[PDB]
Parts: sequence; C-alpha cells; structure tokens
Amino acid sequence: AIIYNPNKKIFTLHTAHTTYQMQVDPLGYLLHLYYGEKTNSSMDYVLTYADRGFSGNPYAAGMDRTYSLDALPQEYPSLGTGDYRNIALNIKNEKGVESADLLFKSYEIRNGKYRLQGLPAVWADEKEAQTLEIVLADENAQVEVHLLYGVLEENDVITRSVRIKNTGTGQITIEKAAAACLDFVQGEFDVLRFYGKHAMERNLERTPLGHGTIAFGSRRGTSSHQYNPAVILAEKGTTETAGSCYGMLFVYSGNFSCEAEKDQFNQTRLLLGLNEELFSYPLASGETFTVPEVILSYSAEGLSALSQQYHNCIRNHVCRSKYVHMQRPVLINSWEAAYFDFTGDTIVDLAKEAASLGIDMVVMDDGWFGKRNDDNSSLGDWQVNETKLGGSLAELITRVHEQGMKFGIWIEPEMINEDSDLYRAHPDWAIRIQGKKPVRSRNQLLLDFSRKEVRDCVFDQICVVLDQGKIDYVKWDMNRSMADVYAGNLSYDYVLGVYDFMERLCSRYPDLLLEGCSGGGGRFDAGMLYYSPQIWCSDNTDAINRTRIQYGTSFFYPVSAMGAHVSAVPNHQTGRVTSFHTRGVTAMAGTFGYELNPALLSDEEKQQIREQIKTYKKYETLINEGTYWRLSDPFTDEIAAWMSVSEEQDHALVSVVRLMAEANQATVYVRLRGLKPDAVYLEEQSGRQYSGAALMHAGIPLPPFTEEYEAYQFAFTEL
Amino acid sequence: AIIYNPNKKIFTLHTAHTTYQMQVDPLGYLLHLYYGEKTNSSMDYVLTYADRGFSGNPYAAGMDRTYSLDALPQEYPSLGTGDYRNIALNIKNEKGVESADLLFKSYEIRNGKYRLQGLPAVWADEKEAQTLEIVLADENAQVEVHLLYGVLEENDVITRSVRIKNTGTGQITIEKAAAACLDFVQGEFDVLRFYGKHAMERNLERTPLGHGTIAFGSRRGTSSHQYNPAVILAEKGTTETAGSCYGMLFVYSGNFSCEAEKDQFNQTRLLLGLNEELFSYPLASGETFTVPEVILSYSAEGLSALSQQYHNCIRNHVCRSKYVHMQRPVLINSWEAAYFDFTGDTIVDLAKEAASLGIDMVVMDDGWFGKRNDDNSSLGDWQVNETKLGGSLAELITRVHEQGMKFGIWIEPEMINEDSDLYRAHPDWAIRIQGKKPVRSRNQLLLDFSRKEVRDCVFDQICVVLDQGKIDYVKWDMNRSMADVYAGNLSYDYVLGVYDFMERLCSRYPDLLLEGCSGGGGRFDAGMLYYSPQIWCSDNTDAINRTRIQYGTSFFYPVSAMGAHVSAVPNHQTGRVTSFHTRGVTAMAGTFGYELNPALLSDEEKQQIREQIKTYKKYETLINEGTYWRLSDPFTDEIAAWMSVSEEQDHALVSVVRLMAEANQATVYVRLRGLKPDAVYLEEQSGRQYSGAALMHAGIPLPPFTEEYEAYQFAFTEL
Ligand SMILES: [Mg+2]
Ligand SMILES: [Mg+2]
Ligand SMILES: [Mg+2]
Ligand SMILES: [Mg+2]
Repeated sequence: AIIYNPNKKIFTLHTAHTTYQMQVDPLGYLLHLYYGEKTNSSMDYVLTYADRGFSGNPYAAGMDRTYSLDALPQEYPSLGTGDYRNIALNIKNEKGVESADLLFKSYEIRNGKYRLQGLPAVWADEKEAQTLEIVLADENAQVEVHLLYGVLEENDVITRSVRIKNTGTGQITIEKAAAACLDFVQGEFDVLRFYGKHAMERNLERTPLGHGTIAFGSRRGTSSHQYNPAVILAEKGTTETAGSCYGMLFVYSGNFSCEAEKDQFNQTRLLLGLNEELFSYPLASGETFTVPEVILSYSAEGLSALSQQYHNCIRNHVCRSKYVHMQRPVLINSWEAAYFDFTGDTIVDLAKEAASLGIDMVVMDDGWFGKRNDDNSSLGDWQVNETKLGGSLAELITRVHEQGMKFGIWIEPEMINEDSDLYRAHPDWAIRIQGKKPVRSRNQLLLDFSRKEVRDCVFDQICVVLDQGKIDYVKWDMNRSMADVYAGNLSYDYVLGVYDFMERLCSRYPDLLLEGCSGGGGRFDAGMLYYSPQIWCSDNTDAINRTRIQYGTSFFYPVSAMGAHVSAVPNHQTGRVTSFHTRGVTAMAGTFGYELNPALLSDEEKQQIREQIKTYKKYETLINEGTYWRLSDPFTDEIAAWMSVSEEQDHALVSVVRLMAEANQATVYVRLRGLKPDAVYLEEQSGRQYSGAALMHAGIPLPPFTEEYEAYQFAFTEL
Repeated sequence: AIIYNPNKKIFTLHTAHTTYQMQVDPLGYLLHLYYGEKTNSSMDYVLTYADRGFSGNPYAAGMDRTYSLDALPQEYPSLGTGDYRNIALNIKNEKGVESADLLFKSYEIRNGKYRLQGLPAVWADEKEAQTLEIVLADENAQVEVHLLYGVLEENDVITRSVRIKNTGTGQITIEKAAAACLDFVQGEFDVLRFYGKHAMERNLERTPLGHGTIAFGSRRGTSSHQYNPAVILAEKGTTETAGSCYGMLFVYSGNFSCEAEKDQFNQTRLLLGLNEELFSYPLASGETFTVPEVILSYSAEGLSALSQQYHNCIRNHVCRSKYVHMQRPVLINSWEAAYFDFTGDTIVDLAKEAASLGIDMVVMDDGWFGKRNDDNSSLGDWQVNETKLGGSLAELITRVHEQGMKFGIWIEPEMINEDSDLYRAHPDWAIRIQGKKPVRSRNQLLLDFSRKEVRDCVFDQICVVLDQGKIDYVKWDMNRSMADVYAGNLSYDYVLGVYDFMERLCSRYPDLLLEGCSGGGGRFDAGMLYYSPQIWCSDNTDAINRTRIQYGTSFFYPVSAMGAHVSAVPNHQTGRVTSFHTRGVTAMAGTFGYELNPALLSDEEKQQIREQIKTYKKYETLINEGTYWRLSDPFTDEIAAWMSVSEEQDHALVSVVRLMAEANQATVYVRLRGLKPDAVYLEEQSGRQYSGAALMHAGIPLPPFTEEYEAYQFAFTEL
C-alpha cells in the first residue's frame, strides 16, 4: 500500500509486515522518518532539532539554527545542502559548480511496478505492486530528480530507483548517483558484506560499524568477485533467527559503491548505487539518466527471513526465464573435463558416457571457435573450428542428439584477443586510450560494447552459430575486468550495451537457458539474474570451499541461481581430495551437473552418478522452490549444514558436510529450522519419527564419521 | 502435566510452553533427556554411545564399553558411578566410604505441590501444580534418595528438591547435596551470575562458559552479598528478547554452591544446591534430610520472559504475605536520618514531619534497646531503653499514632555483643570453637540459632516488645557472616533455626509486614521472600548505584520485593549528589519510602515529597503487579531505563535515569517493550498518541538534559 497524507506531507509505504515513511518538510526537503515493523502511526515525532555546532542551515531556515541537513535524516541527500556526510547525489552543472539542493515539486502514486529504460528491474503486476514517483528539483543546478519507490507487499520488498533530468540549456555531468539511502537517527549496527577473489567469492565479513565509514565497491566495469553489490545492516545482536536487519541489493552488473557511516551524532547512513569513480556522465539539455534499481527489505526476525524475502523476490519478480518453473537438464560441461584438448569425436564420447549415467545435456565449453587451442587467441572470431570439431557444428549437434543428449555452448562476446581476425581488422574496437598501450588480462582486451557497430558484429556472428542447430543452453562468460577507461560515460554505457545484447539474445531465443558467467561468480548479481536463471557460482569446484561460497551467496541469492558441478579430484584449483559423495551433496545445493570426464571414473563412482541424478531429480522442486535455511556458519562451525523446506512445511531435505575431524569425536547435532513445531516428521532412510519442535530444539545426532569431510542428506516427510 | 511411559520408562513434565523429560535406562540410572520448547516426542533418540577413552562402565554394563556415566546426561549424578564431572551427591557411609551409585526404585505422581520440612518452598493448589517423586537407592551406601519435581504449568516453572534417607544401621554423613542438575549433550552457553559486596550487590557478570568450571557460592552462613544463589545459563547469542535461556534459583537463605562446567565432550552440566564446604551432615539410621528447593525455568524468547516467569512465581507462589495484594504504607526510616542519635521526642518529630508530607509510617531503626547508643553493645538485650525513648515503647507508639502515623521497628535477633547482659549471662550461646577466640565483625558475634533454648530466649524478648502496641512493620536485620563454625551440621541447622523463629513470628503476628534485611541485600533470596514481601535491597541508597543494583536484582526478583528509599545527599555511602527527583524515580522501582530527616529539606523538596507519594500511590498497583521490562543495561548504556506494563497491556509506566553527560548531546531514544503493536497509547503529560509498534521500534526521544543524572517518568494509557 502507498498512502499520502497531504496535511503532514507524509508518504507511507506498507508491505505485509513492514512500513517505510518519509515526509516533505516545510522547506521542501524530503526527510526519511522510519523503516521497520508495520505501524499506522505518523513517525514525524522522531525528528529532533538542536543548535549543533558547525551544522549549518539552509538560507530558507532564516534565523533557526536548529535546522540542518547535516543532522536531519533524508531520502536522497546531496552535495550542496550543507550536509557533510556521505551523500547520494552530486551534479556538476553547466557552469562547473558541484551542487544539488533538492526540493519537493510533485508526486504520483500508480498501481503496478515501474520499469527502467535499458536496465533490468523487479517486475510485478498491477495487483501485486504499487509505485510512488516523487519529483524534486534544484532550479540553480537546473536538475529534476525523480525518486521511484516500488512496493511489493507480499514479498516485504521496497525497491528504489532514480531518474535525473537536465532541465537547463547547457550540459551537466552526473558525478555521483546512488539509488538508495537509509538514514537512521539511532541504533548500533553491524555491516555484513560479501568479499572475495577469483575462485573464492562472497566470503561473509561481519563487523560492527564504528565511527567513520565502512565502504566497498567496484570500478572493474563489473559487479565483481571482490565485493558483491549487496549489504546487510544488522542491528547489534541480530542472529539468523532474531533481530532487526536491513538489506540493500543492487540490480546491476557494473560498477557500484556501498557506504555505511556512523556519524558525529551517533546516526547511521547507508548508501548503495553507482560508483562515483570513472563516472562523469554527460546529460544534454532535456535528457534523462536512469540509476539502476536497489531492492530493499527489512526483517524483524533475523537474517534467515531477510534472505528468504530476497530469494522469493528474485525467483518470482526478477528472473524472467521459463526455467524458474521447469525441470532444468542435468548437464556435463567440457571445461575441467578437457580444457582446450578436445575434438568433435571426444565431445560425442562425452555425450555417450554421460547418456549412460542419466545426464541430459553436454556443454561444449571454451575452445570450439577460431583457432582457440589455448587462451591466447581467437576471441572475436566466433566461427566454428570445423577442423577441430571434425565437421560442422550442425553435424556435431546431431551426433550428440543421436546419443539422446541436449547440447549447450560457451560464448564470451564482450572480448577480443590481439591474435584474432577481428582485431587485425578492427583494433580500434577494443577499449583503449589513444596513444597508450592497454592493460592485458588473460592476454585479452574488452570490446567497446558502448558501440552499436561493435555489438552488432558480434551479435550477428553468435546468431549464425546458434542457428546451426537446436542449442538449448548457452554459457555466456566474461574473463577480465575493464581497464583503459577513456571517458566518464563508458562504464555505464558499456553495461547498457551488454544488457541490450543480452535482451536481444533472449528475445531471439526465448527457449534458451542462459547461464551467466564471469570467471565464475564475477557478475553474480540480480541484474544478470533478470536474463539468466543461473550463474556459474565460482570456478572453484572444491566441495569444501564451495560450502563457504554457496553459504555467502545464499544471503541474497536463491539456491536455484547457483551453478554448481561435481568435478574431479584432486581438485584442479586447490589440490584437495574429497569423496565423490561429498562433492555430490555440495553440488546439489544449486543447479547440479558434472564437469569431469566420466570415462576416468570407477564403476562405483559411475553408479554414484546414476544415484546422484535420481536424488537431485527427486528433490529438484524442493531444492529450487523450497524455503532455504542456513543451519551453521562454515567459517566457525564443525559442519556446513543447510536445508530446504516446502511451502506447506510438509517436506524437507537437510544437507550436512563435516569440516573438522579429531579423534574420540564428540557427538555433533544438526538443528533444523522452518518446520511446524507440532507436526510429526518421518525421516526417510531411518524410518524414525520426530516432532518439528524436537528437530528444531534438539536436532538430530549425526552418524559418527569414519573419514574426513563426510557428508549427509536427510529427508523428512510430514505424517 | 506429568506423564509416565512405562514401556520406555520415560517421565515427561509439561508446562504451558516447556517440556522436561527424563528416562530410567536398562541399568536403572535416571538419565536426563531434554529441557526446552514444548514437545510430545520421545527425546531418547538424543542419547548416543561410543567407547570413549577412560570413560568407564558400570559392572552391570558387562562388556559394553560404550556405556558410561562419565558421558551420559543425568538427573542427579553422584560421586561413585564412574562419573568424573562435578556431581550433585556425595554420601560418606557408615564405614567411611564416599560413594553413592543410585538406581531407580519407584515413583509417584501426585496432584498439587510438595512442601518441605522446616523450609520455605514454592506452593500452589492441586489444580495449579503436580508433583513427581522418584525414589532411587544404593544398597551398598544404604541410602535412599527421593527426587521431587514440582510442575507449575501456567508459570512455566519446574521446581526440584531432594530428600535423602539413611536406610542402614550406622550413621552416614551427607557431604554434598545439590538440589538440581541440568545436563546438556550440546550447546554453547554463557553463564550469568550476580556478584557484589556489601553496599553494591548483584552486579551482572556474563561470560562465555569455557572448558572447565565456572563456580560461585557462599560459606558465610547466608546466601550473601557476594554471590546471589541464582544462575542463568543463556545460549550463546541470547538477548533480553530472543533466544534460549535456563534459570536456577535457590529457595534458600544459607550456604550454597553453583557450578557450570563444559566438559571433554563439549557437554554442559549445571548444578545448584548446598555448599559442600562446612557441610558434613550426620544422618542416623532411618532419618531423612531435606535439600532446599531450586526453581527452574526456561525461556525460548530471551532473558526478559525468563525474569517475568520468576517474578510471577515469587509473587504468587512463594511470598505468603497479605501485602502482596494490598497497598503497603509509605514509610520513613530513622537510620540514615538519625543513626543512633535520637530520642522518643525526635522520633515523634519525625512522625510529625512525615505526616505533613503524606508519609504513612515511621520505622524506629537500630538504637532503641539495651544501651545501644552505638554498634558496640546490647545485641541480645531486647529491652526497651526507656531513658532514651523518654518513656515506654507503648507511650511512644501512641504518640506516633496521635500524629496519624503507623509504627515499625528494627530487630537483629540472631546476634549478640560481648558487651551485653545476655553475653555476660550466657557466653556459650555465641557460635564459637572451644578454646579459640572468635572472629568479630561489627564487634558482634552470632548466636547459635541451631539451639532451641537460645532461640526461645530471644523470641520471648521480641514478643514482649511487639506486644507493647500496634506495630505494623518489623525490619529484621542480620549484620555479619558466620565464622568459627564448630561442626558439620551447624550451617544447615542454624538456618533451620532462623526459619523456625521466622515462621513462629509470622504465625503469631499474621498482620505484620516483615521486611527482611542483612546489611542491605545480604540475604536477598526466595527463602526470605517466603516470609517477607520485601527485603532491603542495599545499604547503598545512592540513586545512580541503585540503578545497577536494582537492575541486577530484577533478573530473578520482582520489583515489589525491592526495598528502596529516597535518602539525603551528598549520599552517605558514596558522597555523590543527585537531584531529589532522580532519587524519587529510582526509589519508586521498589517499595518506595524515605530515609532522611525532612526537617532539613527545602520547602520545594518537601513539596516534591508530597508529589512523589501521590505518584507512587497512583502507580503502586502497576509497579508491583505489572510485567517488568529492562529497557537498557546500566553497565554499558547512556541510560538506566525500565518499565512496568499492566496485564491487559493497557497501561505502562516508563522510567529513565541518564547516566552519561557530554556537550552537544546526541538525541537518546528509549525503546519500549511489552505493548500491543496495533494499540494506540496516550502519553499522559504531553498528550501525544503513539502506536505500540512505534513505541517499541522507534521509541520516544528523551527531552534534552540540562543537568547531570536527570530522570524521567512517562505514563501511557491505551485509547
Ligand atoms: Mg564521478
Ligand atoms: Mg568512493
Ligand atoms: Mg562436605
Ligand atoms: Mg566448592
């Protein structure tokens, strides 16, 4: 629900269980009053006013020294109000002046959910959602700012976006543009963020917010491996199952900045949006710029509920793929299995092997195009290497189909190698600075996807390939960060170009399952999930590391979105050995699939694959649609444990991987969550019956281990 | 409810919201299965068995090395089972052997609540409570142990006691006897205990339970200032408003020991009961010994609910005084007002002064008997000093009644000074060791209250005094710890004697309001609250320190039980100055009352007294009967804040004392608890209206302070 009280100039946004409230003050400033548990009260009483030294006053406040935007909580604070905190907006006007001082002009409440020009965004129908659009302006800056709030009641989600219009005659530049700001007049908080590196993404870091700023972001041209564009502000003491917490999630696959600051008056400001670095975005007279969307959510009852709200929002209101509500083929991917050393014949052998085990699809990964026999050439040359494939791609697809198998293929359309026909023809199509030798990464360069001519060339090549046969799946990879950034519009316009290509591809091939990828989870974001129902979660396929990566990824993203494959051991990234069973349990927390040559496996491991596939298919709907619960913290605990629970709470699958081993082992219990306390549940394998209360308070004792890194799955059915 | 399953030999105790379960195993041992959230399951599945090195086996386990009482969870573990953890019971038999190895014999379930011979205990009617009595025995020790469990469903309380019988022919000694043991097979816990000193009792100490034992107790002959006989075992992460926590509270005013231990297998054992030090209790053939009661409780939703369960249990099922459900006279006490320097005339002047302010009662404190003109003589000589009083006590009482005032008096019956007629006549009546000069404390000695002849002499003297007129109130003090303990039965039998005297006194004078005291809160325990509806909380009457003392005291004990008086400044114990208003707000969290000479006050402070009394009387029922909530932690926070809420949640009184002051003050909010989220509440003084949700999530901003240690009271009424 969205309500306006014209007398108090208060806007209230209600979800099923939350309330967000803002007010236009007598000077025209849009103040933030409240976000938290549902209330019908007017929360303007929380505002207080004192003469605070060096916190100065708008001219319009006259002699009232107690009114300062350096103290008051705001919806969209800006550089140019006298506020000295981190700010959401900085405009450099047509005379070089950095100032924006925004006053209320008008509003509209609309049924349904706004869409964003050229960008992914949350979507919903006119019954499920409402939109508030508030117009603010600064007549000296000659800017008009449209704040967009999307309210999805059942999901307990409030989205925010911004459109900025130049209303003057000369060009302005947008120098900083956040999508969302939360100002808290009180509270002690921790900041949860998800940091990592290539092949070890999204480790949880949780620290108290001390005085000053905790900040993180990306200027890599991508959302990044290093810091995901996501933040949780948890009230001190909040746990998985109790206490207030707030999320912001950026629906965006490019650069970003997140800032959380505890100020001089013990107030907290949380910002998320575009990075101000390499962002000086020109806006001509009368033109509008759109800031990508942030999904906000609040939980009064801990982190697990907050995550569940995000999972549901992403599955049902971000992902547009038909595969959200369909079985997804269990695939085998050629990359760890063969790297570049394959032929058409060895792809068909992989299909034969995989077919005999119950695998549904073979994915021919990197190495099939140009003269790509290593990673030093051929990106941009998306012509099938028929020498290597021993014939045409059409013939290969048919040979695979004849083994009863679907076919998928890898592409990397944003990239070019110096050693390519494309680069020899068009060296100026690479992102570079004139006169400067560019950074190389994986011995390749980015194509300038801000340029239509560049995108069109590559799009046409990819269409020729995809039109050769029935290709049910594409893995779209992206294997380096952007450098040599030549202008202040490039980072943003590059990503517009990526999304344009992706939209064109998905529209042309609406039955295609598109798996996003960027050296693993280098663009693991809701922007990509708008197009792809799954993203390769990490290049690290070590089961033990995957417990951490998948744990961290679950704070915002649904299990269904996490690409996860059983791979060979010793693991190619770590050298560690894990049992085949443990690899299977860990990879079932995601898409499932395989990425190895099954011909090298023992007959016992081949039979495990057969049984694994049967297990995953049996539980696929539960894993993908069920309510997810983290049952342990793999950074600190003896086990990595999680579970999925059906909507009716009549079925649950519990997964456990042991992380630590000593002699004379203590008994370890796994405590379940999300069941009906008074219901009786049958554990399938053992045939024992337990109340939900018992399972949640005492849990179940794990069988004693006899080897390292042992794993377990337990299924429960309500009687 | 109490249930027996004969086939599984499982006993289940259900309260409204909790379940406690135990089992007799195939060898006859009484194992503890579960205590926590309500469940109908059989929790015996939580038991596990492994061959654990050096954890040995009863002979009766035969060749099964996996069965050990050094590992298994037990209701009442003992020295002599092969268990090496802290234990609940140690018996030294008629041959000198320390061993007790207890096996199940029989049980009974009874409606109603058991009583204890010569001891205070929880009481209830046959509809409100049930009792389980389990009989265990050791035929070699020749001991029979009766475990008593009392179940009070509505209160979510389970009580435990023990009766130990010598079934052999020779004398045994009881060397350790706990009342309660909780064994946890899993969980990470913190231990909350309440430590202090004279004039600074019951500071909260909360630490994680590391491997090893956290222990505390008293061998002072008293429950003590230093460590209260109370413990909370909180699951890691438990807060005031969420998470599992367990209480044990000893209904006993003598020696005790509490031990919490995290063992070699990451299990936790919590014990509370009698101290094993100075405890070697002889039991002749056929005789029974009773261990004092422990009140257990569990909360799944944080510490505040746990405390509320205790408050209700104590008010409605421990305290027997009629004053639990009646207005209590607002009193003025002569001690800080005059110390020993008073006459009958100055007591009547105090009555006159107090009457003009709306005070109901004058309490003549220490100094009225023998030649007690200081604390160096006369304890034991309970004859009125008619020289000092300028006449008889009967005449003094009448003179006070003529001023419209009730009368109260102080006694200290357990004590004797060497300089007394009683000591000159009966020096052997003091507790002492033959041939040894005794410890002196406050230049006095304990009388041996284990001796009937001693008690009878003093009881008769006190009766003569109380029979002189209408004395509505007695403050029974006790101003030193027990030393020179001459035998192993003395600590226990002394306290039996105290309770016998107290029972006789209360039975003879059933309309008397008896306030317990022991240099303040030196016996602030549920044993005393059985007889007294209030206990002088501390000799420290400094308002700022009282915020901490009262906070700590509230973890187990109701506000109504806390004696609290407005006293003069600079404070007599600290030298600190506080405003009269702040003293008033702090002392209203308790009995209220005054302890100063009002003749020395300004007319403005006299008028404050008039208004304070009107305020306390207006809110007396709410403060005493309402649900109590700690709203801040005075050890860490900017404020000491608390509130009381009516049962219907239609009325609340919020109290705040500021603790910290700096320039350019930040706005401090007090967040309320325990209201109805959707209800609308009117704040009385301001006339502003708020939803419960608003008040609990955002709270209310405190008015800015202009002086140090400022206090506030806010009243809310549901519209
Ligand atoms: Mg910039
Ligand atoms: Mg920055
Ligand atoms: Mg002993
Ligand atoms: Mg001890």
